[PDB]
Amino acid sequence: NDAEGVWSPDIEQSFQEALSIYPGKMYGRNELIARYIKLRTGKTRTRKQVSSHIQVLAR
Repeated sequence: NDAEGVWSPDIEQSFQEALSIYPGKMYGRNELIARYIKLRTGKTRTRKQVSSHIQVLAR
């Protein structure tokens, strides 16, 4: 292969810009789940209760 040439300075600069633009994680997910529950049931559950519930169900 190469690595030095595969990731040349111009490519590496574009790569870092794309890494800062496109995240690895879905931001605002717990708020979206809390909103969906509210619209569907009419009941209020917070982003924090949603986050805590995801952790309990994953363990």
